[PDB]
This record gives sequence, structure tokens and C-alpha cells, in this order.
Amino acid sequence: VKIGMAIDDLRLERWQKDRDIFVKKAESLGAKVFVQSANGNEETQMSQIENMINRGVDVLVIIPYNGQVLSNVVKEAKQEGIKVLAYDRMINDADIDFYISFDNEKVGELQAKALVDIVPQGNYFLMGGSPVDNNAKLFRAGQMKVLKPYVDSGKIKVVGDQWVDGWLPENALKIMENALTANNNKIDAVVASNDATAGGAIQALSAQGLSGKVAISGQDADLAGIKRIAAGTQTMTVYKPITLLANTAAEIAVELGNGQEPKADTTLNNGLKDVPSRLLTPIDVNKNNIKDTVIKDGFHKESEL
Ligand SMILES: O[C@@H]1[C@@H](O)[C@H](O)OC[C@H]1O
Repeated sequence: VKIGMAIDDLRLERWQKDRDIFVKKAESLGAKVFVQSANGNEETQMSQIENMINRGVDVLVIIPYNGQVLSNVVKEAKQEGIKVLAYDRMINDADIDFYISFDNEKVGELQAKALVDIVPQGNYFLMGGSPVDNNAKLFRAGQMKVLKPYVDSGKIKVVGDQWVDGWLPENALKIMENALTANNNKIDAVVASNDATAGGAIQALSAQGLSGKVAISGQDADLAGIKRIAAGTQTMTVYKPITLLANTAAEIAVELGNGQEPKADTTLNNGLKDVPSRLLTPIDVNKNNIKDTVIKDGFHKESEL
């Protein structure tokens, strides 16, 4: 099997581990991988994809920079019998064959569940991510799925709901400060949607003497987030191991090149079709499993804690 991998952006740390695990795993399955990076550019990506189609790849793996505008290039690929796999970000209104990501709804469920595990009754502030980030709404659906029976039954009372523009720690800091002022510090848990916003909220909580007293969730397992969890000031984070995502995408890619129809958790609509999807299970990280998750995986080093 010939794989073309069109990564939007390899100039950052973002996708580089994904490339390397994907490449080494695909090769080990008996496949050749040609990789290009669009250096953040949407027109470079169109060209590199066209380049792949014209090299005779059997499978395209695309991490899109702008997934609203690859419809023609995908159609062109399908016309040649090439399979398209959308890696991590969905490709919209395109005739793709597969989608692999972590299950973002599950990220939300994990976040809210770790919080009702310790604060089954009390005042909750909802801190969503960017209101233009579709993933932000996904985390919030998962969070609300878990909260619903507690809200409807009066055990949990929602005392604010704000979305953090740009996921900026400093916007999250202001948001939190406003929520604390408006509730005269009576906030028992904060459903923050990532580590960076949680971190800004924690700074507001710290400045009122409430650090360690208010439950707060997160996501990404940022080093600093891992440290706050060890220190008691953040409750939990959700880890999304690259090696798992990259490993599973390679196996799907190879499967797709072999006419086979790979294992899909569900079917997401991209606004043209019901795309089969593997939505990997994300990992709850708390104070007790830091070593067994993010250290073991190599994501962070013990000497760094
Ligand atoms: O991993 C998170 C990502 O999915 C979301 O889109 O933006 C914030 C990050 O914390």
C-alpha cells in the first residue's frame, strides 16, 4: 500500500509525533509513506494532495488546515480509486471514506464525571472553550450528559456559564474572577474544558484562598496541568495519547488501501455523507495515575515533575 500524508502544518510540535508514529507504524504494516507539510497554507495542501494523487497513492491521509474546501480534490481522488482518511479534524462536504479522532464528547463526560465524583452536590460554573471551536461544543455536550441528572434533581446548581474566547488563560482568569465576585466565592466546582483555561481559573481561585478547595477539570495533560494535579490545585485532566491516535490511523490507512472496510465506532455526518469514524477513548488523568499514564507513555518525564 502507498500512503500519501498531507499534514497541514509540520512547522510546529503539533503533528510531528503523529507523523513519526504513523510512518513507523504504517511501514511496519508493509506500506510506503510519502509525507508533505503545507507549512500552514491551504493552497500548498491542495497542491501536495494533487501531488499525491499524481504519484499514484492508494490512500490519502489528510490533516486539514481548512477542511471546508477540499471537496473537489477529494472527488478527484475518489475518481482515481484513491481512499481518503481525515486525520483528527473532519473534512466537510467531501466524499471521504474515514475519520479518526479522540471522542470529544467522551472528553466532556470524563471532565464532568471526575467532578461529580467529589462534589456530587453544590455550585457549578461552566467554563467552555472557544465559542467558535466546534470541539468546545462537543466537550460541553459530554459535560452536560453527565450533569443532567444532578441538575434536574437539584443536587447541582449551575451558577454561571461562559465560553473562553481563544482558550486564552487570561480570558479564563477574568471569567473566573467575575464568577467568584458574582457568587461571593460560593463555587464548588469548575467545569473547565482545558488545562490552559483551568490554569487561568486556578489563578483567580488562588487569589481568593480557594486553591485546592474548588474542584476543576482540564484537558491535554500540559506539564503545568500535571503539576497542579500533583499539587492538589487542579482535579484532573484528559490525556489524548498521540501514539494511540497515530498507531490506529496507520492501521486504518493500510486497511483502506487493501479494499477492506476498517473498524468504526460510529458514523459522523460531514454535511455530504455519513463518514465512518474511529473515536478513540481518551484517558482520565488524576493525582493517582500520573506516573502510569503520561510518564509511562513518555509524554512527560519524571525529572520534569
Ligand atoms: O486539545 C484541545 C482541543 O481539542 C481544543 O480544540 O482546543 C483546546 C485544546 O485544549
